[PDB]
Amino acid sequence: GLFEGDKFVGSFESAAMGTFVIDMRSYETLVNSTSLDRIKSYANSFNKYKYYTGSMGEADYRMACYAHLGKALMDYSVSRNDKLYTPPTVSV
Amino acid sequence: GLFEGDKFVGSFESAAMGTFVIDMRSYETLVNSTSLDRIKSYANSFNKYKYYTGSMGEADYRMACYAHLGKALMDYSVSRNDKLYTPPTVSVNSTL
Repeated sequence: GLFEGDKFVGSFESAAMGTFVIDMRSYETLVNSTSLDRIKSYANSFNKYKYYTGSMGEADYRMACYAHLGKALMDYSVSRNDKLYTPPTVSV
Repeated sequence: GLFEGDKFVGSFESAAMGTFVIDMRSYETLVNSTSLDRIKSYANSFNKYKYYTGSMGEADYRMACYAHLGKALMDYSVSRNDKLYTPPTVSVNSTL
């Protein structure tokens, strides 16, 4: 689960695939358990996955998600706007 | 990654996600390590996984892969035409 009671508790990995609001408290939680360096890296691969088109091998589904959560967190850090996170659409 | 040297060596699972040519040698390999019964089953879930309801979790994709490789193998068994296998095509889109 992403929550335990009323506060966000997910890892970056679970989170990346779930639905939750990025606010100062969830952000605080993630950054402090991942932290900022991995997140930045994940964020980097965002263009690589913003419109990822083609076959995924293993592996890639996960990275897509990690990449999107990554960017979302980086955007939040820049402009402190609470915003809802949901995983990207992966369709055939 | 599906290859000792020059010959195919992948499991059904790795293979299902990778790129390789289905020919009599890779077919022989897979059938003899999976075998024909699981493959047939996987093959059966194919139509489901052709016109899927968009996304389609992690999960779902893995299966679509197994299903996809499954059918390819069954087709090859029927008509022995060497054919390239690649995992199924996807689109990834954001969601605000």
